[PDB]
Amino acid sequence: SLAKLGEMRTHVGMVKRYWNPKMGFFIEPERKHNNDHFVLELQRQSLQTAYNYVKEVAQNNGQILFVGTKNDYVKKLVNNIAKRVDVAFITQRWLGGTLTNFKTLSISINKLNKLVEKQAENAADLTKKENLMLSREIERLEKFFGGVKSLKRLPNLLIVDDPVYEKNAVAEANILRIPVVALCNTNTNPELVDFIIPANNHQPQSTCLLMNLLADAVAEAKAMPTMFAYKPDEEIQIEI
Amino acid sequence: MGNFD
Amino acid sequence: FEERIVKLKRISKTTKGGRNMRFSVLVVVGNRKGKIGYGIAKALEVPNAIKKAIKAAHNSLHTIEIHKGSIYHEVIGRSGASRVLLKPAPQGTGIIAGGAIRAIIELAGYSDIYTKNLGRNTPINMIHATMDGILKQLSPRRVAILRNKNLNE
Amino acid sequence: QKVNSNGLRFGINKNWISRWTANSHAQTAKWLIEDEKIRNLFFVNYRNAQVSNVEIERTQATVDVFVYAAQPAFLIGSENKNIQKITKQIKQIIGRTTNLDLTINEIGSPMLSARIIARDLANAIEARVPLRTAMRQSLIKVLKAGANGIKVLVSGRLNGAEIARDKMYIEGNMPLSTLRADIDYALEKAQTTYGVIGVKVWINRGMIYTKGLNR
RNA sequence: GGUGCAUGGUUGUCGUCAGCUCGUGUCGUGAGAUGUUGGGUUAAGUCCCGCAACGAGCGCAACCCUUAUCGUUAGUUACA
RNA sequence: GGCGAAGGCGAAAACUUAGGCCAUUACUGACGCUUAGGCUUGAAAGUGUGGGGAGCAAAUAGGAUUAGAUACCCUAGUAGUCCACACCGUAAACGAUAGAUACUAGCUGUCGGGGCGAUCCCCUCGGUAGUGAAGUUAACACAUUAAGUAUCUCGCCUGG
RNA sequence: AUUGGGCGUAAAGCAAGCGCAGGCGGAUUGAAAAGUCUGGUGUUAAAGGCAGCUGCUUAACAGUUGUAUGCAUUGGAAAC
Repeated sequence: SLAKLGEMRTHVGMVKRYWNPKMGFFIEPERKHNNDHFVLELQRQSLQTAYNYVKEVAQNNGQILFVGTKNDYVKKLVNNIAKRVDVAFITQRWLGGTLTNFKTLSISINKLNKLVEKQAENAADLTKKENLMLSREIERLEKFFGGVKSLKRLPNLLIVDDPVYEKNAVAEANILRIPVVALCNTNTNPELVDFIIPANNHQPQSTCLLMNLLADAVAEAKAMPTMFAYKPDEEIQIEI
Repeated sequence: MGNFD
Repeated sequence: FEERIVKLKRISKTTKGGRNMRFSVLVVVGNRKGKIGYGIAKALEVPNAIKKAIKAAHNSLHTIEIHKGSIYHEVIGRSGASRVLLKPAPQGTGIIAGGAIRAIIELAGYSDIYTKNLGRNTPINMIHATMDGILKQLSPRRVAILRNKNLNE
Repeated sequence: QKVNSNGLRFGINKNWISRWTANSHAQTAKWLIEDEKIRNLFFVNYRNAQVSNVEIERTQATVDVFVYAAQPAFLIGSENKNIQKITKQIKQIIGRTTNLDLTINEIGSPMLSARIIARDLANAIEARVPLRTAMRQSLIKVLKAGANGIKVLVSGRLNGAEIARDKMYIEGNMPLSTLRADIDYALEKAQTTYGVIGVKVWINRGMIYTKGLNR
C-alpha cells in the first residue's frame, strides 16, 4: 500500500560519519551504529509528496528522463524501467550537453536516425569490414544516445541514484529550473537538488525498493499496470 | 516550483 | 532593443613561434525596458565575434523592474574592489555617469542618478560591479511583504 | 612547400584544355607558340564575359576551337560585331594557310570554375571596394551556387606594406591528398595601386565515386 | 637600372612529422583550460576505452601509378 | 613530537625554581585588555680582559684547475670556535601573518587531564596538524590554532 | 584613508616579552545633569553666498526681503 510500514524494511547504512551538515536539515540525529543511517517517517511523507507531484506532472504529458550509471545493478534496473514503458533513459555515463546545448546533439541524434534508416534499407552495400565498422558506430551511438533517441523536447524531470555520482547531470539540470528527484544520502548536496529522498544506496536492498517506488510514480500516470505502492504483498529482491 | 498544470 | 556597444580590447594567443590575433569582444544588450545582459566572445574576425557576443548577451538577459524610471534608493555596487555608488535625485535632468555606465543605465531605461566610480579602472570589474549593484536591491514593497511587519508602502 | 594539387590532378583525372598532335616533333614549338597565344588572347583581352575555358584541338595541319563562356552576348554582340573582330584576330594569329572555324557555346552552371571566381574577385578588389565585403559576397555567391567546400587566400598588400594581416577562410572539406575530390584551383594577379596582389581560389565540386578511369 | 620587411608567383627549411584549428557548451574576473586530455595500438590527434565534454575542417590512412600470381582479349616486326 | 615571550630547550645525577592544564558549592569582587614613554631579555658573528684550545676552520701558504683563480678540488693553517667576565642588540629574528577578546560548516588526526574501566574504544576541557564547506581575495589560498564575522589599543606606508 | 586605506604572497606587524600614563571600559540600582539632545533669550557688523523684487534698454552691476554657523545663558530626558 501507499507508504505502508511493510515497504520500509531496510534503508539504513552509509559512510562512517561523513555527513554533510546541510542535510541534518532533513536527517535524524546522529546514529549510534558506527555508520550513518536514515529514518523512514520523513522518508515516506516525502515519498508521498514526490509520488503525487511527479504523477500529476506526468499526467500533463511531460518530458521525463532517466539515468543510472553504477556498476551493474542500477543499469539493469533502469533497463527494466525502459522496457516496460517507453520513456527517455540513460544507461551509461552521459557525456552531457542537452539542457546546456541540445541543438548540437540534435545533429548527432538526427544522424543516428538517418543511419538506422540506412541499415533498414541496406542489404549488401557494405563488405564485412565496412559492415562491422558500421555496426560498431551504431553501438557507439546506442550506448550513449539510444535512450534519448525519441525526443526533441528537453526533459523537465529526472531521477538519479546519487547527485554526487552524477554531478554533471545535476549541473545540467541547474541550467534551467526544472524539478528533479534524487536518491539522497548524508554526503550529497541538498541545495543543488529540487526533490530530496534521503535513503540508503550503499546497500542495493534499499536502492531497488526506491527505484520501484519512483517507477510506480511514473507508471500509473501512463496507465500501465503498477508494481508496488498498491500491492499488499512484497517481492523479495537481491543482487545476483 | 509548484506543479506544471 | 538598442544593444549599445561598450568597449573593444585587443588580445592574442602565443604559440611556439608566431602570435595568433584572436582578439576578444565585449557587448551589452539591453531592451531599454528592464531586461539587460552582457556577453564576452573570442574570434579571429570582428563580425563573428559580434555575433557570438550578442548571442551570449541575449541568452543572459536579466530582468529589473522600473521604479519611477530611476534607482529608487542609494546603494553601492562592488565587485573585485571596483565600486560605483548609485544615489537618487529629482526627476528630469539626465544621468551623469561614465559612457559605458550611461549606456548600461539607458539600457535599463532609467533617469538622472548620481554616480561615481572608486578604485580600479578595468572595464570588466566595473561591469561586474554594475550588474551586482543593479541586481542586489529588492523592491520596497517586496521587502515589506517578506518582512514580518506589514505596511502600506 | 604545400605543392599545388591542381597540376597533379590533370591527365588521368581531368581533361586537357589543349588537345593536339602532329608529325615529328620539330614544329611542336610553332604549334605551341600559336595555341597558347590564342589561349592567352581571351585571358588578356576579355575579362568581362566570364569565359570558363577555351579548348583548342589541332590534328594533322588542322585546327578547331571550342569556347565556353557565361555571357555569349559579349562574344557575339549586336550586328555580330564581336565574332567578326575575334575572327580577324584569330586570322592574324593563325596565318592564311590553314582552316579556321569555331562555335559559340553557353554552358549552364558556369560558376563551377574557380578561374571566373578569381576574375570576379580581382574586378571587385580593383573597384575601390573594401576587401571584406567583396569577398564575403563572393563566398555567399559560391555557396549559393551549390558548390561544395570553398577556400580562398589573398596575398600582397591592402595598400599597406605588410603581409602579416592577410585572410584565408576554410569551409567544407578540402582533401587534396584524396585523389577523388575533383577540386578546381585558380589564381589571379591584380595590380593594385601599391603593388602586386595574388588571389588564390580552391573550390570543391563534388567527389567522383565509383570511378577508376578518366572521362 | 636599383628597389625580396613594397611585393606577387614560385621554391628550399624544419618535415614525410603529427600536430594545427574552428562551431557548440562547461569553469574561471579574464588571459586561458576544455576537445587535443589520460590508458592501450601504432605511422598517426589512426582507432578503441574512459574522460565536461560534443562534433567538425586541415594532414596522417586510403581511393593514384609501377612491379611481382593467374585468366581473357589481340596475335606481329616479340616469337616462330 | 612536547616545553616556553622568542631566539631557543636533548648523556645522567643533585640544588633552586618558573610558567601550564582538568574539576574547582574555593575566595575578595571589574581588580579587564591595550600599551606613546620606560624596563628587561634577545641566534650566531664580532670587541676587549684572563685561560686553554681535541677537532674544525675566516684570512693566509703550498699543489692542482683553468683564459687566468686570491673560486669550485686537496694538504696545512693564525684568529675564532670552548670556558668566565663585561661589551656588542643585528638574522628569510617567519605563522613574511601585532596584541586581547566573542561568534561562525564539517570530517580524518595527534597528545595532555577526568570519568567508563584490560587496554583499544567513548565523550568531556585543552594544546598541537591535515582535509575541507561558507565567507574573503587578484589568485595563491586562509578556513575553529581565521586571511569569515566584529570590537579596543599599539607600530608602521604613501610610487620607484 | 572620523566622512572615505591598508600591512599572510603586491609596500609596510617593531625580534620577543613586562609595563606608569593614556585609550576603551562587566551586569543591577539610586542621585545629578558636566557632556549630550532639546525648549527659550541674547550674541556673533555689513557686504559677499542663496533665493525674490526693483532700477539701470538686459545679462554683468547696485540696493532691497529673509537666510545660515559658532558662542554665552535660562529649563528639562536619563538612553548613554
